[PDB]
Formats: sequence, C-alpha cells, structure tokens
Amino acid sequence: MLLAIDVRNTHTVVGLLSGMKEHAKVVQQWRIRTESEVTADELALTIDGLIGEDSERLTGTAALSTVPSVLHEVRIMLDQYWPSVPHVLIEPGVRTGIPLLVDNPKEVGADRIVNCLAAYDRFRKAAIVVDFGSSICVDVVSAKGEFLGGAIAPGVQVSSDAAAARSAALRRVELARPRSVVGKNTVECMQAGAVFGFAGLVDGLVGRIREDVSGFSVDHDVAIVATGHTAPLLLPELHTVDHYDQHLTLQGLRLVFERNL
Amino acid sequence: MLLAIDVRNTHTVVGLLSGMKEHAKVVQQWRIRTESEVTADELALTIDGLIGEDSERLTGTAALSTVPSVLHEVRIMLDQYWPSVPHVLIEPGVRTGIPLLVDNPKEVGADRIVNCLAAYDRFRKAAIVVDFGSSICVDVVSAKGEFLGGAIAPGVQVSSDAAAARSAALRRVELARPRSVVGKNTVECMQAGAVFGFAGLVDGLVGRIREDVSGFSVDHDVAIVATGHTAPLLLPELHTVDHYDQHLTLQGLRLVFERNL
Amino acid sequence: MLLAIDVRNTHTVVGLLSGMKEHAKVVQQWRIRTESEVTADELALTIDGLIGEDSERLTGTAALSTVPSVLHEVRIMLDQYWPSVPHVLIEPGVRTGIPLLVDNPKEVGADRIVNCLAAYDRFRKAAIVVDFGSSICVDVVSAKGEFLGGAIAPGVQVSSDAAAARSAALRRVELARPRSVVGKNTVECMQAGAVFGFAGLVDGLVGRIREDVSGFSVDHDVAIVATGHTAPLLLPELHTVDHYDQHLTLQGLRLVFERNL
Amino acid sequence: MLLAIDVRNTHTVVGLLSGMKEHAKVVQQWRIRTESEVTADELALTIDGLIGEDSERLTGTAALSTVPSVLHEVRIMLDQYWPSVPHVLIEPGVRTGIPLLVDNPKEVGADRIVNCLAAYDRFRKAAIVVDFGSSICVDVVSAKGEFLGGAIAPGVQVSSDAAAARSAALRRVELARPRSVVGKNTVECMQAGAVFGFAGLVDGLVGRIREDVSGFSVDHDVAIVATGHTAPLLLPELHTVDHYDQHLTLQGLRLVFERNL
Amino acid sequence: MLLAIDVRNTHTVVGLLSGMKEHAKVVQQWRIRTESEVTADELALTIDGLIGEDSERLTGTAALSTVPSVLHEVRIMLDQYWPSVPHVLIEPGVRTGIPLLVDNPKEVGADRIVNCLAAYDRFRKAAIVVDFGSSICVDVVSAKGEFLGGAIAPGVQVSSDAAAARSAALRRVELARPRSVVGKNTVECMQAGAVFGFAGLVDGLVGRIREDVSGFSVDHDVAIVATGHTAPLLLPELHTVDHYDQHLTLQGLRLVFERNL
Amino acid sequence: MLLAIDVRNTHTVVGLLSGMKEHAKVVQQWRIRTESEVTADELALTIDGLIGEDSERLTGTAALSTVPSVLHEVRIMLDQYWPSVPHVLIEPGVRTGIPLLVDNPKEVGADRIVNCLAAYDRFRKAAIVVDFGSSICVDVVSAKGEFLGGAIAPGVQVSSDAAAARSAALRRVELARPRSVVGKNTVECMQAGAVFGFAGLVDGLVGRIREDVSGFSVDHDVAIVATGHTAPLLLPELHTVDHYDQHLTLQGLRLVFERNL
Repeated sequence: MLLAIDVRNTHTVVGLLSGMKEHAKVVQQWRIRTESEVTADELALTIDGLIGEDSERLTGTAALSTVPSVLHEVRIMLDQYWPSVPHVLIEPGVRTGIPLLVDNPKEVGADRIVNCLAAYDRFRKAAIVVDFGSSICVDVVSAKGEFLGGAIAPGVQVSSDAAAARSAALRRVELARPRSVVGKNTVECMQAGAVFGFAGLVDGLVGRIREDVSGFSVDHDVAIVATGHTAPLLLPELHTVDHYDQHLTLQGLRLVFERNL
Repeated sequence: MLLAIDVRNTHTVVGLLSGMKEHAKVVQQWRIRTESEVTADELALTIDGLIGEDSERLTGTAALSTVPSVLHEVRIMLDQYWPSVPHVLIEPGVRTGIPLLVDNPKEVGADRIVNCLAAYDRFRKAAIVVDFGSSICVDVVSAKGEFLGGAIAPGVQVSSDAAAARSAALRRVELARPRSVVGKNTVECMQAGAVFGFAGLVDGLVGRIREDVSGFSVDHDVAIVATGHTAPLLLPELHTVDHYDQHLTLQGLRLVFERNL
Repeated sequence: MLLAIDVRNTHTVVGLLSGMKEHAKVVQQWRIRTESEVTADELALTIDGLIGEDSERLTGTAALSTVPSVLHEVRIMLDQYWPSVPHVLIEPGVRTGIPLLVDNPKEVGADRIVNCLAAYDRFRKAAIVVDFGSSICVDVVSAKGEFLGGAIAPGVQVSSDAAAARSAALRRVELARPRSVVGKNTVECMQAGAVFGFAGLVDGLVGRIREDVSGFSVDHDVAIVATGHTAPLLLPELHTVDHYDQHLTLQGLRLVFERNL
Repeated sequence: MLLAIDVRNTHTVVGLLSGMKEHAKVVQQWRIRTESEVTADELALTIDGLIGEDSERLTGTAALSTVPSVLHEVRIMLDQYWPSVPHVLIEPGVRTGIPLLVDNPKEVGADRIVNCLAAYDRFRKAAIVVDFGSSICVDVVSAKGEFLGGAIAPGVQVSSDAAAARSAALRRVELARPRSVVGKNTVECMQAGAVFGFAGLVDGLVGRIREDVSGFSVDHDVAIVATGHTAPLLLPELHTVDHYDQHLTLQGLRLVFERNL
Repeated sequence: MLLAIDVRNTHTVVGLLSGMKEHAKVVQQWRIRTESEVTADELALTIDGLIGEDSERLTGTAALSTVPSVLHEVRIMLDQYWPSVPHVLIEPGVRTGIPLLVDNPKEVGADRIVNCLAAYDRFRKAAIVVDFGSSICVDVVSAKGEFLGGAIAPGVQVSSDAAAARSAALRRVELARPRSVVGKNTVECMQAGAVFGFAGLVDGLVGRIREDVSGFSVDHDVAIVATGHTAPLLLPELHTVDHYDQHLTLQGLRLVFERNL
Repeated sequence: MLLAIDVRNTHTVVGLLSGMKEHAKVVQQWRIRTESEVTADELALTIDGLIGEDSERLTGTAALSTVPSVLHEVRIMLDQYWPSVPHVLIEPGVRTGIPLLVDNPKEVGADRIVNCLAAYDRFRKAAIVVDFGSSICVDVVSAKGEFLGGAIAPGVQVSSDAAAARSAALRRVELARPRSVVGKNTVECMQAGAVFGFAGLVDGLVGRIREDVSGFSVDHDVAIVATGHTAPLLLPELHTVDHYDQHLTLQGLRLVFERNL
C-alpha cells in the first residue's frame, strides 16, 4: 500500500491507498491531532498504532504539510522507521503539471496544489475546490488545469471555538445542525450561526468566483467539489456545491507520488 | 446629556447623546478597548478624560455589558462617581417592552435586547438586526415586536485573527477589500476570504431567515438593519441588508433609560 | 464487560465493569488527560492500548462528556469502533429516573446527573454528593430521588495553579498535607491554604445545605458521599463527609446503561 | 498628604492619608488593575489622574509591591516625578518592630508584614488577619506582636475565574450573593459555591488556627480582622471573623513610613 | 516641537524634539506599553496626558511602527485630534536616502531603516547598529551609507520572560547584573545568563560581521553604536561597542520628517 | 537493560542502556514531548510502545524530572507497571558524590547534577558543560569534582519560538544554519541571529568563566563538553567547546543508579 500523510494546522489525515494509477483506491483513512512540537518517535508510534500490520507492506510514503517542523519530523521518522520505502515530501510551490499562475508560485500551500491536481485529474475541466480544513481554502482550476488562485476563509470549527473563547456568555458547543435557522437557546443560536452562516460563506464565495471571472460562469461547465471533515455537515445547506470527495487530497498525493516515482 | 456605555467582549463604546425622545441624537462617541480586569476608578478616569467637561452637564447614564466583571465594576462606578444623576443598568432579561420569546430569557445578551428594542422603535415592523462585533449577532424581531431569537456567527476580525494565529504561514493582515475574488498572493486570498466569505455568511443567514420563518418572506416588509464598527467594510458586498445604523445600541440604551425613568 | 467513559474538563476516566445489577463492580480503571482536540481515532487507539485483550469481550459501552468536542468525537468513535455492542451516550437532560427540579434541566452537566443517580441508588434516601474534579460539584438529592440543585465551587488543583500563575513568588507546587495549619515558609503556607481551606470550604457548604433547606437537618438521615481523584487528600480533614465512593460515576453510568438497555 | 501604594498580583490600591500618628486617617483610596509590565510614565500618568491636585501637597510616599518589577518602576516614577518627597520602598523582610518568627523572614511578602504591623498596632494583642486579595492571606500575630505565620489560600475571584475558564459548561459570573446555598441554575450554583465555600474556607482556616496553636483558644481574647475588596461580600457569611477594617494595609504603610522617618 | 513615535512590539517611545538640523535635540521622552489592539481615542488620551501643554505647540509629527494596526490607529488619531500638524507616517521599506541592498526592500522594518539613517548621519562612515528592543536588531551600514542587512536575535528581557514562563522552577526575576558570571543560586544563574550570554551574543555577532564581510575589518574604521532601553545594562560588559546613542531612532525620525517636508 | 528517563520542561528523553560500569553504553534512545498533566497510565502506554519487547528485560529504572508532577507520575507508573525492578528517582539537590557548593544545594535541578557527575566521571578534571535544552545550562566543575555553579541562559529553539509568537511580523521559522552572517531577508536575519548569536552566547559565557575563575585559564587544561538535541547545529560555530557527547545525561543517570545500589 501507499502511506499518505496530510498535515494541516489542526488535524492530520493518515491514509492507506492500495492499487496504482486509475485503479488505485483509498482503503484506510484516520484523522488525528496535529502537534507542532511532535517528534519523529511520537509520530512513528501513533502512525504504527493506526496502520497496524500494514507497515511491512508499504511500498511508498507520500506526505505534505502546512507546518514545516512537522514535515521535517516526518522526514526524520520516515528515514528512521521506514528506510526501504521511497518517499516524496512536498513543500509549498511543488511542481506537478499544474501551472501556478500566481504572484508567488513558491508560497502557495501544498494542500491547495494537491487538491487542484486531484480535481483536474478527476474532472478534466474547470473546477472550484472547497477544502474545509483549519481554514476553508477555495482553489480555482482553469480548463487547462492551471491554478489561478482563490480564497482563504476561516474554518468553521476554528472560528466557532474562537468566538466561544472570546466571549463570556458564549460557551463551547458541538458543531451540529440546529432545528431551525432561528435559535431559541444560546447553543441553538451558536449552531445556527456556525452551520448556516458558513454554508452561506461557501455559497457566496463560489457564486462570486463564478460571476467575476471569465470561463467560470453559469453557461460554462465547472465542477464544484468539496472536501474535508466538516464538509458533509454543511453539504445539505450548500446550493452551489455539486460533488463531495472525501479522499481528494489523498488521491492527489498519490498522483504526485506516481509522478515523482 | 446622556452617557451611554456599551461594554462588548472586545471594545467598549462610550456615547454622549443630547435631546429627548424623537429629538435625541448621538453628539459624541468614542471607542476604547474592553479590559476584563478594569476597575471602577480606571474606567471613570478614562471616561472623564474622554468626555471632558461634560460630566457636570450629564442628566443620566445608562450601561450594558456582555462581560460580567466589567458589569460589576460599572455598577460600582455608577454608584460611586455620578450619584446625582439617574442610572439604569441592563442585565440579561431586563424590562424593555420587547417580549423575549426564547427558552432562557435570562441568558440572552443585553446587546441583543437593546438592538431589538431600537430596531423595532425605529421601524415598527418585523426586523432583522445584524450586529458586527466579536461575534456577528443576528436578531429576529416579529411584527408585534417580539424577540424570536436568531443566530450567533463568528465575527470577521476574531475569526481572521484566529486563522492567522493557528497557522505559522499566515501573518496578521488588515481587513480591507481585495482587488478580485480570486486572489493572487496569500494576503489577497486571505482578504478575499475574510471579506467576501463573511458578506456571503451574512447574506446566507438573512436569506435563510427570510425563507424559513413565517412572516419574513419577500412578500412581507422586513427591515434589515446592520450595526457595528466593522459593518461598513462588508456593507458594499451585502445584498440582503437595506439599512445601516451605527448608533443603534446607543439609541436602544436611550430608549431603556427613558422607559425606566 | 461494560466500558464506561467519564470525560471531564481535565482528566478522563476509562473503566471496565463486570457483572450486572447488584453483583456489578469496577474491575479496571485508568485515568488519562482530556484533550479538547482529540479525535475518535486517537481516543480509540489509547482506549485499545489501555484495555488490551478486553476489546473483544465488551458487552456494552456507556459514556458522558462535559466537553462538547470530546462528546462529538466520542459519538463518532462509538459508532465507528464498537458497532456490534449497544452504546448509551449521556447528554444533559437525560432520562434516568431522577427528576431535575432546576431552572434549566438541559444545562446541568452529565456528571452531576450520573452522580445523583448512583447516590440515590446506593443510599435510597436524601443525599449530598461532593465530586472533587476540575470544580467541586455539590449535588443535593431529596428523599424521593429528585435533583434539587447544589453548588459549583472552584477546585483545589485548578485554583492553586491559577494562584501560582498569577503571582511571581508562587511556583508550581505539589499538593500535600502540611505539618501544621500555621506554615513557616511559602510552600507550607500555600499547602495549608489549599488543603485546610478547601476542607473548610466543603464542610461549610455541606453544613449550610444541612441548615438552610428542609429535609436535610441533623434530625434527618442524610448520606454525605464524596467522589473524585483528589478527594482522598482532603478526606482526613473533613468532618461532614461520611462515605467515600471512588467509582460513583462509573456505577451511575452502568445504571443508565441498564435502564436504557 | 502621604501617598500609599499597594501593588498586588491583580490590583493596586492607591491611598492618600492625612494627619500624623494617632490623629492620622485615610482620606482617599482608589483601586486599579495591576499591569506586570507597566512603565514609570504610564503609572505616573494614572496616579496623577487619580490623585488630581494633591500632587503638590504630598509630604512623602510609602510603597510596597508583591511584583518587584512594578516596585522598581515605582521607584523610578517617584525619583522622576516626585523628587522633593521622601520615599520608603518596602521589600520582603522589612524591619517594622514586628519580629518575623518564621523560617525565611526575607521571603514573606510585604503586604503580610504591613497587615501584621497595622493589626498589632490597632489591637495590641493576639490577632488573626484575613486579607482578601489576589490570594487570601491569613496572618497570626501573638500577644507580643510577632509574625508566627499563617496560610495562603487561592482568592475568591481568581479561583472563580479559573474555574469558569477551565470548564466548558461554566462561564464567567458576577461575584454576588445568591438566593440560597442550593442553586437552581449554573450561575446560581457558581455564585453559591464561590461565596459560601470561600466563607467556609475562611471559617475553617480561622477555627483550625484557633484550635491548633498555643494561646489562641476561644477562652483567650483574640481579635479577628478582615480586610480586602471582597471582604464585605463574605463578611455576613462568616462566623469566626469579628472586625472589618478596609484601610489596614494603608495604615500599616503609614506606620512603616513614620518608623523610617 | 516634533512629536516622534516608535511603536515596537512591546513598548512605545514617545519623544518631543525641538530645533532643526544640527540645532535639534530630544527634549522629552516617555516609554509606555504597546497595546496591539489599542484605539485612536485611548492613544490620543495617553499621548495628550504625556505631552501636557505642548499639544498646541506641535509643528509636526513623525511615526513608525512594527505593528501595522497601531500605525493605522496613529493615522486616525493624528487626523482626528491634531488636524493642523503635518504627519509623515513611515511604513517598512521607506525611501530615506539610504539604499536598501537586500532581497526584499519592502519587508525590512522601519525601525532598522531609521537607525541606519541616523547612524550614517552621525558617523558618515561604516557603522554597525545594535538595537536592543523586543528583539536584538543588528544593522550593517556600508561606508557609502547603504543598508547591507544584518541579524535579528531574540531580545534579552523577552527571552528571560519566555524562560520564566516555560519553566516552573524559573520565576519572574528582575533584569540586573549579578555578582559574578558563576551564579551561586537560581536567580543569580538566570541573571548571569541573561546579561553575560547576551553580551557575548552581541559581541559574537559584531565580531563575525567585522570578520566575514568586505570593508568592515578591524583595520578599517567602523563605528559600532548601541541603542535601546536595556542597552545600558549590557553596555559595560561589551568589548565591541564604542558608542551608545539613546535617541538614535528619534533622530532618524526627525531626519525622515525633515526630508519628506 | 537500564531504563533512563529525562523529563525536561519541553521534551522527554527515554533511554535503554546495556552493560555495567565501563562496559555500559546506550543502545536505544527516543525523544518525545513533555506534557505537564500527563498521567501514569498514559506515560506507561507511550513508554511501553516506545521500548517494545525490552519491557520484560528491564533491570532498573533511573529517572529525573525538572517537572515534579511528571516525576511523581513516573513513580506511580513504575510501581504500578514495573513493580519487580528497582527505581531510583532523583529530586533536585540529589547526592551523587559531587559536592554542591552553592547557596541552596537543594534547589539546583537534577539534570545539572547528572550532567556534572557524568562529565567529571568522563574527564576526571575541571570541566565546562554546555547542555542545550529548553534553556541553555552551563555548568562549571572544579578539579576536585565539585559543582561550582554556572549559568542558565534562554534556549535556542525556545527563544526563537517565543520571538516568532510575540512579534506579529515574524512567523515560525525552522532552526537551521544560514548562508551568511549578514542576512539578506527577514528569515536569513532571524536564522543568523538564532545560530551565530547563540553560538556567541555560549562562547562568551565559556570564555568569561575561563577568565574569571581560578584554574580555568588557557594554561590550565579544562575539558569543554557539549550535549543536547540542538547542540550539533551550533557546534560548528563554536570555538571554546572541544567535545560533544549526546548521551551525557543518560550515562549520568546510569552512574546514579549504580551508586544508589
């Protein structure tokens, strides 16, 4: 199998992907915390405990990170614990076959590049990727598979927790859909805010991108794809998102791994 | 005049309002930070420094606080520094004439009550109040002047600061409208997110309220009013908000003061 | 066995209970840190490591959480990792057989409900429960098995840590009984405060409850029970507490599981 | 006038005292919050704003601090802004005429020594001093005016704030007296816990001191004096405390100033 | 006079300078805390209280800031409260007559540019500027007055506070010279580290710059100048620093003000 | 196999040592984070996972901890989980055959004593030990194997992270050697500071110690040993440090274990 690692600011996705090229599928996926101060030995311990008996069956290990210290610890862990398998660590501004038509090609985070590559591979047309992570990352891929940029909004959970911490009457609540958009208690009001407001945020960003750029209007065909952990919660309230792909970034990591191999 | 105090989670607004009833208006306003550990003497010192020689011309004072410790200190300060003028303090579940048709009438913040009272006094019909503070508070006022609840979304500035602080690759940026919806650098992407996405958040909340609850549809005349310090940044991008009042909470405090006088 | 999970604000108790009804006892117990950001996969990994070979010998699971995010993750973990066994999850306002004679039955924490249920099951009369956790929760159970309310005092370790952090002269000390109430250095004075003053706090709360409400006086038969990890520290210095039950919340979780089975 | 400065870990008391020796009394007092990294210019600005036109009428300044940085900034401010007045700074271990019969006489903070000196000057016998500040300091003074020692418990407001911050279900509450010891909501439960529990804490500490040290029995006449900002709130719920003196530390500062003059 | 403002990360220097060109010296200076979220009204209040009756006698204001939000609020405060005075606010990358020979001329903070300008104005030759601020900034100015770059080390007091916060055994100690380099207790060891190790840090940076870049060898005449609030503390322990100019940044601000007028 | 545990304030080192007396060398080593609130069960879980199949081959466990809570949890963990092996815990001020000639011999941390013992055992003469950890510790050992004292400077990585977090314009950067001492951007300047300045800090402390104390001059022979995780980074840039030993504290724990048996 192929061991894929997605390090974000708050949560790390560890995946096992069997197969190769078109027939390859994600057979396993786990979500863990991201610790900035994590070491190679701790990360090896948790990853070994997650993947169990598949450690001896690894054929390669792809990895990206938005925290560079975790990326360097990933390199140390890979060389110390899995020396016989190849590994292609990904930095910001990686080369993949997707032209980075932006001001600073070396500053865009690796997750956005991987999402763009996977979306253009799956759809082969113009695409808008909405990634619900620690931040909501919106990526615009043209019909030629070129990364035009996009937007970076605060994430649902991070913003909700920040609002709960920044206020006294607002406490920490569970991220769930309330009975109505008009709440009757503080928990219901906060859940209505966090869910419906961020659904409106994503819909507004997608509609504004569709209207205010050429080739992405309603007349054209553009694949709107959402990924992330909290995407299924907000998906029924989105009128602008067509598809949900839970394994988009892992498939993109597999694409970069097979391209660099 | 009347000394109105608005203690929010992040900033405190001090206003001098002259006149009575309909002929009353905000003649002076200052904004300062809210200190959780501020005392009666410190707050009286800064308020005196702000308002100058108008202390002898005060006819009354009125305060609300979403922070309980500052509410205790404001109670002490009102009882200590201006004993000759009447004062009204506003605790959650206060006497206003607006029925609190919620599960816990004693848990709803005083700012929401005061905003609902001011909006219904100004419009005399069904209203949707959008306050842009530390959190974005959406309050729904029925056609008979009843507080039906609403939503509490994360605020623009708090969420953007939390996004910047959680990520090592994201620095502190100023909230300003970017060039296009598809940014080209990290700062442009973050600004596009924070501005357009939160405008979409407010639009989605107001549209969902208009569609779902009865008496607030397109056919019914509903007054959509926005207030707050960071409201003018998002107001040009809002499609659902009809009015902007920057002195709504001060006018509501004046209404409570004159009602309880 | 039954797997019981007590998620508190600071620590999490994981227990294995064998038997049913009266013949049921706690056969295993572990204490771990409560991580507010922990995930279902990480919690499943640590619980599997704790319980070892007992994973395949589970007949049911019961869980409570005072932290909403850990409650969400425990919900996911229960529906993901042990699908072949029943699971009861306890939210506030849970049907247990104990009436909640309070203003907001949906806001009393799950730990207090579970403690009241276990106490009234054990003693079958009026009871006062003192849980020593992050806070000291005092719960008042009437003679008919009704939760009348109680008090939430600051805890001992949390308050001592806050006092140490707020002052430059006070460092992180280890909680222990001093030689005397009148200490001679900073460590002795701080430990005398933390131990004897909080013992007096518990004694004063229990005595004032015994004096100020009907049915709990010295004439009535009232069971005073203490639970918690730091309870044995203050137990020799308490005059009002008659019983110490360490596994009270686990037994209450078992009671809820059997009631809802 | 004499300018007394009390720098505690959380608040600073600034007092103006008129008269000398027995005919002296506190005529002005203000409470401000303590900033650990405050500068001499900021502190001079706020102190000047507090004391008004009495800057030219000062005849000396007495200052103590539990935060040494603020003490050194106080010395800089005094030498820069009031050069014509004599100023006595007070460190731990200050010579006062009260012997320090403890293990480390140079570690007991200045506030405790000043309180002991003022109490023994007022009562001229054995005394127990309960000082409600950032922490609750209990001081025991024999019939010969010696500092035998005491206890240092967490303060009421600091502990309540820490309990609110540590727990997700608990918010910040206004420190006031509830209706009863058995609370019906979370706010009432927290207020009952903090108030009645800390009253029991003080009662337990004072009673244990009276019972466990020589000559402080109920038969012997021992004066119990309470000082502090939150002392009047807990005073009706105390049984072992007789006298309340708000200006005890300012009078002790006056005594030290007159001693070093 | 000229009102100069230095907004650093931790402290803000407010200076009044009289005269022009060679006849110009700093006549007033104050240091205050930098509140990153301060408003224009609070800043106007404190600056007015600092400058007293010199508000009407201002002829122009010069300001820089390493915190952009404070600079924006400074612009608002200046245009609201001092509308009749000219103001040249300074952003990073200011053109001053010192060529910026670095990779990103728009990213170097305005403080370093101002220090380089004032040092080259004073010495008219090659210079090394050591600024002890929140960080330690070493700037290298060539013989032709060109900013060649430098180094940014952690500050002295900031790193000492970080060490105290990261360790329980290390409390908040005061920054002062110890008896010797070999400390006989924890406080003396910490002060020996903070003083002598940071003096060695400055000496090592200065020596390595003198040895490893062209035109700055010991044979050439290079002026080594130090500035900052904690510079006098480490000044006697440095073997590589010849001059200490306390008002270097204020003089550079005056230079930029007179150049842009 | 001896099991060594080094609990520093930021990272914990775990070691497996085989052999006795001179024939003893470290065979295994891991580095993990240090958690303050960690429990015995969690720590036993991670230690067992780290050490794998060698848990049944242990013959003793020497452990030190600069965090006493983790030390007591280690004692609980060792007694609960490895009851058949001896365990020599180490507190501050331990006796090792090295006299502690300081003002408070019981306040110096255990890591310093262990490093001094190991260094004198290796070199059998006067030595200067530089331990790069959460704080840089410098230890001075005379020719008689006595702990004279030393310095505690802020660490490299800890101070770099503190500078990145405190300053708004500075992000979290990776700790690595830059190309030139005169950095041409912000990141290069920060890395030049963090590397060359801290190398100069160590060099200055060692040189000042060598000059100002008896028997440590250039004519005398004094072994200079370095240890720590980040030590090899600064080792090329050091001039006064002669030897490196990454396993100094583990061998010192081995020496204390062999001494206490």
